[PDB]
Amino acid sequence: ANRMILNETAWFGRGAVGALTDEVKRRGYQKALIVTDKTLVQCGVVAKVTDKMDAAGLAWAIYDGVVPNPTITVVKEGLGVFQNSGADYLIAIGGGSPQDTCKAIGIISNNPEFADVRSLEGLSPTNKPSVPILAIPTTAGTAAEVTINYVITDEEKRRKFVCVDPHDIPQVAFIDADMMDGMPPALKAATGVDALTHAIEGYITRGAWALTDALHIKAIEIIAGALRGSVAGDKDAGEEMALGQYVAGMGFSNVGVGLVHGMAHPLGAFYNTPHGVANAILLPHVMRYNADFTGEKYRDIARVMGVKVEGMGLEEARNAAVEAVFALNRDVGIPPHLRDVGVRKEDIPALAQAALDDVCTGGNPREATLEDIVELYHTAWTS
Amino acid sequence: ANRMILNETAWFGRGAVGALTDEVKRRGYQKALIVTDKTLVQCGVVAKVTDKMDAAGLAWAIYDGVVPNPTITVVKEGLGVFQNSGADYLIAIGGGSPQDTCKAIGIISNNPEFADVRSLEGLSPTNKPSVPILAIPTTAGTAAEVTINYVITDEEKRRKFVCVDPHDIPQVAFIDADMMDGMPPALKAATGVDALTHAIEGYITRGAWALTDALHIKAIEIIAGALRGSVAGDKDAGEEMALGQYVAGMGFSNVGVGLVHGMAHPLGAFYNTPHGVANAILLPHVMRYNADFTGEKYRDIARVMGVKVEGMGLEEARNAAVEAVFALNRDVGIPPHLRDVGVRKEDIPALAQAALDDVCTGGNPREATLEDIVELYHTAWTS
Ligand SMILES: NC(=O)C1=CN([C@@H]2O[C@H](COP(=O)(O)OP(=O)(O)OC[C@H]3O[C@@H](n4cnc5c(N)ncnc54)[C@H](O)[C@@H]3O)[C@@H](O)[C@H]2O)C=CC1
Ligand SMILES: NC(=O)C1=CN([C@@H]2O[C@H](COP(=O)(O)OP(=O)(O)OC[C@H]3O[C@@H](n4cnc5c(N)ncnc54)[C@H](O)[C@@H]3O)[C@@H](O)[C@H]2O)C=CC1
Ligand SMILES: [Fe+3]
Ligand SMILES: [Fe+3]
Repeated sequence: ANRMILNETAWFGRGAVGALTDEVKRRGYQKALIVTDKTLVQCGVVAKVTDKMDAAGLAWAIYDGVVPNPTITVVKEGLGVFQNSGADYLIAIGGGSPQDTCKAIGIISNNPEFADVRSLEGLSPTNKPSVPILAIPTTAGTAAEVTINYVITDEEKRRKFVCVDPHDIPQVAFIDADMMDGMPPALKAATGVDALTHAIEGYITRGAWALTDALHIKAIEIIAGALRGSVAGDKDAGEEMALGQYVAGMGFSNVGVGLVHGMAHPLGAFYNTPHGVANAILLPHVMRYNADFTGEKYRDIARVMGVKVEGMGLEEARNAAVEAVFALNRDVGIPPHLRDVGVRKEDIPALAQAALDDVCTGGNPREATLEDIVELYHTAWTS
Repeated sequence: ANRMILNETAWFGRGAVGALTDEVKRRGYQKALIVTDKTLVQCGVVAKVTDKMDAAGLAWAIYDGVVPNPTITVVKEGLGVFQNSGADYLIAIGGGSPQDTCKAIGIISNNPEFADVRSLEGLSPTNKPSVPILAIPTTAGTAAEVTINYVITDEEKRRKFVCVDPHDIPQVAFIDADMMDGMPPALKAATGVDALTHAIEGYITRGAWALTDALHIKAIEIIAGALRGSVAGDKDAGEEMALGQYVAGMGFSNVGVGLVHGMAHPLGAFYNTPHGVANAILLPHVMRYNADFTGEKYRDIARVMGVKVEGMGLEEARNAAVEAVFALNRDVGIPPHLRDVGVRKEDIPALAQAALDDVCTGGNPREATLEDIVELYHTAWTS
């Protein structure tokens, strides 16, 4: 039997954050800790929420120390602020980095045996639910608002570790493209192909079943249809991307992903490479490696990505699916090689071993050897 | 902005009730009240749950007084049992009738100013969440396990009233076809076409949007694909039906239905007509009425029900959707006319006023008049 964890409540559309003050009053919460980053404060995205809270007379404090690929140190800093704030709930404003930091703070506040942070890795044996979290994404992006995962960087051990825990699921998600419009086009592109990686890896993962298949192929269709338009600055395409990224999460949270995520995590740990850019570069290479273990699923992918599949045999449709991803990466200006974003040739053996050991790698439909991964890194390295 | 309420936790597949004892221990609950009907106790369906609970040492009491189209009296009697039981949670075992009774008991128990039951009608102004509900459907299905609605019969006033409350959402749904195999074929047929009615009405409802459209069209594809096989007693078809009826609820709970539900409720109240039979008989007649107000949606319906729409103009595709529902109804042995199920011609004026005043009617893509509804009851009445 298959489990699904989802948000009990989610609001979708431009103006969705408009529902937040009423959700807070109905729940009877007294004071928020807002978990975010300095950029979101600096650009006025956090004010879009706090101005509404002030108008409704709701108490809040703020922690804005979150950095990309958030570290054990960032979690402990935000824990200290939460525990000294007297807040009874959390509001996560931002991408994967603040949302994952917020999940770690909420879990530890109600489960103090785990306050060292690294002991949360894997299926966290938590006794108690998280401090309640209201989750507000600002990237079109990670679906952290709907997943049971969070990823923290262990700086001492040079590794990203995955914490999987139904106790961390947000009580409410607010998916509001008004919070996302300020993303630079390069960030829309990187978070957009991250969402596409989620959708494609989830579609072909080993745990895949009828319900996740239906969410994944819809997510692929929405994202492939909208990403070029959203990068270009189309307001409607931005609204489509906000939904697409979420629908992908509803699936992959519950069944898993594969080798793209497994290979992208070590790049994050070694070089602080943005998650989206690493995923985007690796995706078409990993799809080519997986092609023969995906049944007819690349023909569905090719179709929803606008390839004419009427005539094509399955082998041509598989190759056309991979070429559709190459062409999308080109079109939204993702760098084509790992060397371009600060990877070292010398590191690939260590990267390959960290990828083989990464939990995400287990979901890959083709059994990955150390030797295959080494070769996959070399292929994405350069011409 | 559009809201979605869903189950936070759901288990799917034959054996899913296997997960119940672990879920209870992790939540720390001390004592269940099981809400069910005498048929489900007698047939050994409730024993599929209680034998696992007895083996794990989990305490339970039972209220088995639920009747089809549950009444104010069934709610008040169940409430009395829950209060005297010392139970701290509810397990709903059955179709829409016990699941709707269980929602009512759980709400009133934590919001005792509603113990009259009548005052719950509409958007219930409840301050507290329901007593925690674990929901186990035995039909395929009303999707009551994942909706925020419950329907009670007021005997004194000869009317079914709809209670809509996010506070009533079950904490866990267990969707296990092993709990549904014992349905007689005629019960599989009627609850199956009720699920189809949910999916088709939800697909074309005024409030419809991108996410509910994706859920509803997948539900129609699954249900139209499986129902004949399930009624005929195919094991896999039964498992597909369990999933399809649920996916239908994920959508229609959040956006609404239409005139089929509006015209079915008064038949329930006047004659105690089974909900699924009334919907099955009315569905194709209301689809024919609505056809011009559904854009290209009947082409999608016709395609996923196995009609070859490639050549067809829109008028042939719309007719093809209607005829495919008439054909499914005949194939699974649903009676074609309301006269066959105990409706009286004399009552049609009173039924039509009840239907026009029903909350579900407001969702219909075509604005219904009293005269249009009278004409629709006559058309479904006889040859
Ligand atoms: N929880 C899960 O299941 C998953 C976790 N992740 C994690 O999420 C992280 C990546 O998160 P992302 O959302 O890609 O980025 P991020 O949260 O790391 O932010 C990247 C940068 O964009 C800025 N930014 C974000 N929204 C902005 C906006 N609206 N306008 C202007 N600037 C904005 C941020 O301040 C930051 O400098 C990684 O640590 C990754 O491992 C990724 C996917 C799955
Ligand atoms: N809450 C909601 O969103 C919705 C509410 N409803 C309500 O649900 C009710 C209809 O519920 P249904 O599930 O159609 O029927 P039901 O729960 O009224 O059951 C009909 C009969 O079938 C029997 N039965 C149930 N499961 C069985 C099994 N596995 N084996 C043998 N017999 C079995 C029951 O004992 C009963 O005698 C109506 O009151 C309707 O208004 C219907 C749809 C949506
Ligand atoms: Fe990712
Ligand atoms: Fe119904």
